[PDB]
Amino acid sequence: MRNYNNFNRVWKAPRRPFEKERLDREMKLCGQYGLRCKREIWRVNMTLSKMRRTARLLLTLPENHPRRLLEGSAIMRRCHEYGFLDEEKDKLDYVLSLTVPDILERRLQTIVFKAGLAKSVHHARVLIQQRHIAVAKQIVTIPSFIVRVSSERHIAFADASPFGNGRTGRVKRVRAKAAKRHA
Amino acid sequence: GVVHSTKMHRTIIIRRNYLHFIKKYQRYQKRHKSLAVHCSPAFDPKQGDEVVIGQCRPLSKTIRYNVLEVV
Amino acid sequence: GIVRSRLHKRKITGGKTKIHRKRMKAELGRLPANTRLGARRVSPVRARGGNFKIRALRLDTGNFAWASEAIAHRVRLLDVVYNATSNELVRTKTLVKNCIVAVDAAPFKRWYAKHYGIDLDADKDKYDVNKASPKLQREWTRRRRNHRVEKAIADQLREGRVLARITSRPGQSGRADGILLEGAELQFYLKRLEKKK
Amino acid sequence: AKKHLKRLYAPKDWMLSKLTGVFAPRPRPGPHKLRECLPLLVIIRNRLKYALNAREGEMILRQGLVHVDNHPRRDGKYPAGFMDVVEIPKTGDRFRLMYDVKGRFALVNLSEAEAQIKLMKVVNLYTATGRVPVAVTHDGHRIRYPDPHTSIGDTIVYNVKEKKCVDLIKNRQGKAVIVTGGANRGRIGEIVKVECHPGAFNIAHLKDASGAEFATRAANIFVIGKDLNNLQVTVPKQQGLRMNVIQEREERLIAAEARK
RNA sequence: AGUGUGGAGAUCGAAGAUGAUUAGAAACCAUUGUAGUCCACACUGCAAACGAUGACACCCAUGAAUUGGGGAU
RNA sequence: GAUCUGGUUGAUUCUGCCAGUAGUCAUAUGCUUGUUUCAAGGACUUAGCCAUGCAUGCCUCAGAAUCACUGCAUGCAGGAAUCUGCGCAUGGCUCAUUAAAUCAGACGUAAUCUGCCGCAAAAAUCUUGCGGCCGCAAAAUUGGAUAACUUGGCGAAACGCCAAGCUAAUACAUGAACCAACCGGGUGUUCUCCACGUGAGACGCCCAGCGAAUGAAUGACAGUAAAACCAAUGCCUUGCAGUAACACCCAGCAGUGUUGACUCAAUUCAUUCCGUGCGAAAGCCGGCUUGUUCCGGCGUCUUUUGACGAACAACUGCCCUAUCAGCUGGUGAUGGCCGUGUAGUGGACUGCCAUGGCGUUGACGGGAGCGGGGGAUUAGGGUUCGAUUCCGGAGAGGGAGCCUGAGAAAUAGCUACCACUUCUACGGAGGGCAGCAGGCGCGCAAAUUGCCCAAUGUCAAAACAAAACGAUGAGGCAGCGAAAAGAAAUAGAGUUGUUUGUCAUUUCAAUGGGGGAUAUUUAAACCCAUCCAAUAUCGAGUAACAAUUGGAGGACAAGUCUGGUGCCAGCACCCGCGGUAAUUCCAGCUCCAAAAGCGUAUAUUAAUGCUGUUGCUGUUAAAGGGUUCGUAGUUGAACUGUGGGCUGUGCAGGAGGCCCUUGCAGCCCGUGAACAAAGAAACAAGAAACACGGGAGUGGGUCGCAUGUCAUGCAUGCCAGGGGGCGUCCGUGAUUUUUACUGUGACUAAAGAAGCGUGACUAAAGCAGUCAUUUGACUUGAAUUAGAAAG
RNA sequence: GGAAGUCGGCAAAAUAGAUGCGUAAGUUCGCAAGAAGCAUUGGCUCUGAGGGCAAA
Ligand SMILES: [K+]
Ligand SMILES: [K+]
Ligand SMILES: [K+]
Ligand SMILES: [K+]
Ligand SMILES: [K+]
Ligand SMILES: [K+]
Ligand SMILES: [K+]
Ligand SMILES: [K+]
Ligand SMILES: [K+]
Ligand SMILES: [K+]
Ligand SMILES: [K+]
Ligand SMILES: [K+]
Ligand SMILES: [Mg+2]
Ligand SMILES: [Mg+2]
Ligand SMILES: [Mg+2]
Ligand SMILES: [Mg+2]
Ligand SMILES: [Mg+2]
Ligand SMILES: [Mg+2]
Ligand SMILES: [Mg+2]
Ligand SMILES: [Mg+2]
Ligand SMILES: [Mg+2]
Ligand SMILES: [Mg+2]
Ligand SMILES: [Mg+2]
Ligand SMILES: [Mg+2]
Ligand SMILES: [Mg+2]
Ligand SMILES: [Mg+2]
Ligand SMILES: [Mg+2]
Ligand SMILES: [Mg+2]
Ligand SMILES: [Mg+2]
Ligand SMILES: [Mg+2]
Ligand SMILES: [Mg+2]
Ligand SMILES: [Mg+2]
Ligand SMILES: [Mg+2]
Ligand SMILES: [Mg+2]
Ligand SMILES: [Mg+2]
Ligand SMILES: [Mg+2]
Ligand SMILES: [Mg+2]
Ligand SMILES: [Mg+2]
Ligand SMILES: [Mg+2]
Ligand SMILES: [Mg+2]
Ligand SMILES: [Mg+2]
Ligand SMILES: [Mg+2]
Ligand SMILES: [Mg+2]
Ligand SMILES: [Mg+2]
Ligand SMILES: [Mg+2]
Ligand SMILES: [Mg+2]
Ligand SMILES: [Mg+2]
Ligand SMILES: [Mg+2]
Ligand SMILES: [Mg+2]
Ligand SMILES: [Mg+2]
Ligand SMILES: [Mg+2]
Ligand SMILES: [Mg+2]
Ligand SMILES: [Mg+2]
Ligand SMILES: [Mg+2]
Ligand SMILES: [Mg+2]
Ligand SMILES: [Mg+2]
Ligand SMILES: [Mg+2]
Ligand SMILES: [Mg+2]
Ligand SMILES: [Mg+2]
Ligand SMILES: [Mg+2]
Ligand SMILES: [Mg+2]
Ligand SMILES: [Mg+2]
Ligand SMILES: [Mg+2]
Ligand SMILES: [Mg+2]
Ligand SMILES: [Mg+2]
Ligand SMILES: [Mg+2]
Ligand SMILES: [Mg+2]
Ligand SMILES: [Mg+2]
Ligand SMILES: [Mg+2]
Ligand code: NA
Ligand code: NA
Ligand code: NA
Ligand code: NA
Repeated sequence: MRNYNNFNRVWKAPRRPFEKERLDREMKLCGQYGLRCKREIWRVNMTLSKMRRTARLLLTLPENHPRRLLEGSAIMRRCHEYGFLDEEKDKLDYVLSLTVPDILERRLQTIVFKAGLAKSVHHARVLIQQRHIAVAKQIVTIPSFIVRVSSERHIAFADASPFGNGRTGRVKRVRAKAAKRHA
Repeated sequence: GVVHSTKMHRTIIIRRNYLHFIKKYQRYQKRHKSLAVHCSPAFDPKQGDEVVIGQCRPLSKTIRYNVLEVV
Repeated sequence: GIVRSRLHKRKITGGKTKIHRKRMKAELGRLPANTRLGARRVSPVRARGGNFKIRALRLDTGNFAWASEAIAHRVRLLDVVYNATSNELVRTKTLVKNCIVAVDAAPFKRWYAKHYGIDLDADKDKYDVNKASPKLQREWTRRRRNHRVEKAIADQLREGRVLARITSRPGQSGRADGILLEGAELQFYLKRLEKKK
Repeated sequence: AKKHLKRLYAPKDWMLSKLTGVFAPRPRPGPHKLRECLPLLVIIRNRLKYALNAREGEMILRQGLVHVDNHPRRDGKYPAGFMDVVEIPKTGDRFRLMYDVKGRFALVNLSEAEAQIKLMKVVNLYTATGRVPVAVTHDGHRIRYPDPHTSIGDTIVYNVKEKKCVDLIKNRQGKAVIVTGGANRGRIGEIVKVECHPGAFNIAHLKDASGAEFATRAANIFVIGKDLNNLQVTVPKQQGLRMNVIQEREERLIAAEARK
């Protein structure tokens, strides 16, 4: 009662529950990027739907419109910062051409595998969830972490993780205790 | 407004005709309102005349305006 | 209790208003004073904001003003002679604003003698114009030069009763102040009183 | 009568978070209107940060450590408002409550011999008993003997410490004004013309230093100087000049990148 | 078609009657016959009251006709 | 993402509905459920009934202590109780009533009331003490009562009660001369003077404060130039230039309030105020330098107007219904007159008059509803929800009435009745959860009789602290909670054998769930976060730490599988399946879909161009009225007309000329009239002709010497006129011009919706924070928008 | 007490004038209707309204 903390939804179910083409395409995306459920794809779908909607609204307006100038610059800056669009593509019409894999490639789960810190996307996700990867020395445990271009070069193993500069892990620590107790 | 009736002593009824817009149909409809207005004996208007009225204090159950100019 | 709101009234269309609230103290009315002629008796009424109205029940004297002379005197109320609402108020000797009363004319007669040196009671305690300083006699002449009194008031002063109109509201202030009738207003009301003896 | 004030219903310029409390301090009656004032508790706790919460704010205020117009005010619900001078002698703080370009309250630091001067817009002129002319100002002050040339809408620059009028600036075209209400609140410009609509709101057309032309109701203008070059009071940092939103966003982004 | 009041009533003919047909036929067929069918006045306002196609206005290609009025030989 | 699919036929093409499909902070229900963040939560039905407990009180250095109260001391300091002052009309809850009501935006109150708060104002008043109305004197040394308490007590009890005896207050009552001003009105049959009475000056007397009442006067002028006559009066000297006014003690001590407009502000004169007004509270506390004027901090009566509000009025707008067409007017319906009442306007009300006022542009009646901010859905246009956080209104079982108070028609206030109820010793006395928690009923339907004032606020005599901690179920924090929303586990890399891939092996490392803590968090806890040594800290292999819910003919993703059943059981939203070879039931296997979630029911939105303004259909599918007339209503023909010239420029186009593209400069910008100065013509009321220093920061642009000097004249001019132009106000003048639309601007609470910036680890969020790491920068940020109509 | 009397409300009781308000089914639209029901009424002292005739 009298609580004013906002909340909203980030995903929407597809209109047709059973399409062979859509189901196969989403199954391909899940396997390629090591996703857990279709909700992760649908979250990206809603994000892109929002970006394309405002892009369509801005492109309706004339160029010299102040709202188009400010909002258009902001969204292009957002795309460039988060790597959705290349730095060369500097027109508002290129926001309309954004695809789902464009967003999915910027996930920390995908970037870690592409950088070479993990053998596969599934290895990348469990590494992230197990506090082994740090972005600019800050530990990140969310696979859906969208990585900025300026933050890409700072991805490495966490200093507190055994794979980095931290203490030994569970297997070695427990066996060391067992060796001391058995001896 | 336009004088609608002058059958009362020192009181007249005027009409304010106007067009009301309906958004759904993008079209207007003709509406009107009736106001009881005190008329000073210095004017003598007739039915169909155009008058200018000014808001005053309540002078009766229905009267809230006074006739200022007869056109 | 008594209310002053428009809720109980019919709409101009003739429909009935459906009341959906209880009466409020901010819209109350009070029972009328019905002030009568008699020895002074008043009742204070605590009004909104803590202020007091004086509900006069009986009044016998008041400040009555001679407008043309720009003077006033405290005089005794002798009778109520006319009331424009109904003659029943006259019959009961009710004192309300704008009613016509007859007040004692002696203080107005005496002031005239003192101020103008003219005694209206010619041909038959009392001021005498003979006992006056020569300066006062000269001021009497100066005042008397640009002055003409009307015969109607002058005659009324001679008889000792002069008609006046109540200018205050006894039910609200507890006073019975008034102004002497003059000119056309006096002639209007004299004709009304002349009707039916 | 109303004794509470819901935080959602509180003025947005107080910058009170909607999640931290149900209520906001209800300003008491006083010098300034409830919708056009800054409570002393908000000043001492949310702006100056001298008090961490209301209880420490009460500690500071009840001791009379905060002076408004050279007078200690011990009520946290006291409605401080436009052009008020707030001084804390213990910490050596002196500022005037003014409006910045965005319409928010701003604490403009003042020096000595500046905190003794306060501008008051004349809102009414009447006659008191004894045929004494009285001027009523925007902050509720009543002046027993104003200058004979004083008119409604004019401004009186008034010495708070000595409690006397020292000068008068008439409300005429070409004078410098600051907008105290509406969408243009906080803008500083020069009166170009004033359109008179008897029985309604007069409209003042103004022009700022950069040449931008804007308008408002005559009740929202506050004369502060003979012209834009010679103001009679210190104004906030941005000098009442509205700045284009796109350019402001670009400059902030460049300044942020320059910092990092 | 039906109703009311006066007329009229040749023909046809709901109802009804008789004769046939038929397992039955109080139908179709045959011989009849009341109300009607006709007129005046007053009602009724229920049609496949249909072009199953609302009224006004504008544009619109071809051949042979038709009714009424004009112009030319 | 502006989308469709199955079912009518032997087949086809339609119309058309049924069924499928997705969302819902949208409710319920069924199965399931490891972690974490954020949250709705007895509204729907019964504005149904309620046991118990709590929910509104307040004391500082600064109103009143002799507790027979406490500590110390021979008076000091705490201080129960109780008078006094303020508050309890706010918050909280609920949505029953309610359509010219309420509400929203926008306006009014010049029609009013307004405690607390801000800035101000205050010269009325015959008082007191000693002596005999009189005299002397001046820091006013005022008076009666009543609580607590004591005594006797009554009563079963009762937030029930008597009687007597003490004593206080900033409770109540009374009352202050001189010091101490300016100003005015009326007078004496009083004096001193001038002339032979608009004469002058004194003294004497009665009134002359704020506020209130009645009457009278003010609260301005702003439409013309000169002369004489008389009466008085100013100067000039013994006839009018000069001259703000005024018979001295004041030679300028208002000749000038405000609005758009006022009978308003304010002033003068006359009369009045009889408690229904007015103390310097005859008050309290400090500081020193201890003061018949020491200097502060408080408290309070009255007057006044800003502010916080209250109350009234209404410019436009808001669902269904005509099988609701007339409504209103004895006894107010519409208006008028004098009154009454109100804080104030008003048929709000009395008396007397006049017949009006409203309605197919839908009155009146009826039905469903508290109104907005906003939610859901989404090409657009729309449809739908809004009991519920914020704003406004209304109510406290039902009705009415009322006191107190600045404010109540108050309900954890009173009075009564009605309906329910509790105690009783039968005499009597009580009760109002639509506050918090919680019961009983009602239902498809909704938590703890928890902790705390730490934060946010409210009240208050009140900073904090010191023998010394205000109340607060408002609020906050936890418990319960799969309404809803966000993040996210249930495993990761190999090796050997059986291009790959599955399977059988065999290894390696990682990690939480969980268990704990030097601790952190928190009012205290609990959740999160941190860690598994810093010398010194537990733990996964069937990682049994074991994922579910619906389906597998078609719509619609997934089996000619195997048994069972045999039109039975059952499935099946629709088409249909099952009658001995079931792709559909009951099961196993396998597979499909979503996944810590997934079915089902109902409602609603999209699907639906099947409500069609955008945008439907009407020969034969549902649907043009039998014909014509015809009022409201809707719609309605053309015209007053859009200019030239010059220069440059452009495939302009059909040698030079003519016409056009664009841009620049000219035009009395048709013709006429003048040499665009004046006049004439076009114009112009957002003009023109008049006239106002009380019109313009002194009458707008264009340092000695003259007034004078009984003047703080301590002032005024020191370019004057003429003619032109600009402000302010008033008056005069017309065979005089608005509205829709459209472009800008003004006015317009948050939450919510757009949106800028910001790595709260991401995200739902939030309006924060960032950087040097320093005794602080960023003079940090908190951008901007849209939001029906009406104004 | 109120039709229990009696074949049966026979007999009796009851209703009562005037004025205002109000009045159902049914109906040949005329009625039914004084339907049914509700209210007022005295005395005294006043007030208002409703006229004639004559006169420049
Ligand atoms: K036909
Ligand atoms: K008390
Ligand atoms: K509740
Ligand atoms: K005084
Ligand atoms: K009246
Ligand atoms: K009346
Ligand atoms: K409850
Ligand atoms: K099944
Ligand atoms: K089978
Ligand atoms: K099966
Ligand atoms: K018509
Ligand atoms: K009939
Ligand atoms: Mg016959
Ligand atoms: Mg025949
Ligand atoms: Mg038909
Ligand atoms: Mg037809
Ligand atoms: Mg023909
Ligand atoms: Mg068919
Ligand atoms: Mg078939
Ligand atoms: Mg067949
Ligand atoms: Mg955990
Ligand atoms: Mg846990
Ligand atoms: Mg309920
Ligand atoms: Mg609730
Ligand atoms: Mg004390
Ligand atoms: Mg409330
Ligand atoms: Mg509003
Ligand atoms: Mg005195
Ligand atoms: Mg006893
Ligand atoms: Mg007192
Ligand atoms: Mg006065
Ligand atoms: Mg004036
Ligand atoms: Mg209202
Ligand atoms: Mg009326
Ligand atoms: Mg309701
Ligand atoms: Mg609501
Ligand atoms: Mg309800
Ligand atoms: Mg509310
Ligand atoms: Mg109430
Ligand atoms: Mg109840
Ligand atoms: Mg209450
Ligand atoms: Mg009540
Ligand atoms: Mg209660
Ligand atoms: Mg009750
Ligand atoms: Mg609560
Ligand atoms: Mg539930
Ligand atoms: Mg304390
Ligand atoms: Mg819980
Ligand atoms: Mg598990
Ligand atoms: Mg753990
Ligand atoms: Mg917590
Ligand atoms: Mg399939
Ligand atoms: Mg279904
Ligand atoms: Mg199936
Ligand atoms: Mg539709
Ligand atoms: Mg559609
Ligand atoms: Mg259709
Ligand atoms: Mg048909
Ligand atoms: Mg036309
Ligand atoms: Mg020409
Ligand atoms: Mg917001
Ligand atoms: Mg948002
Ligand atoms: Mg009986
Ligand atoms: Mg019997
Ligand atoms: Mg019997
Ligand atoms: Mg018997
Ligand atoms: Mg018998
Ligand atoms: Mg009989
Ligand atoms: Mg009938
Ligand atoms: Na770790
Ligand atoms: Na106004
Ligand atoms: Na006053
Ligand atoms: Na608190």
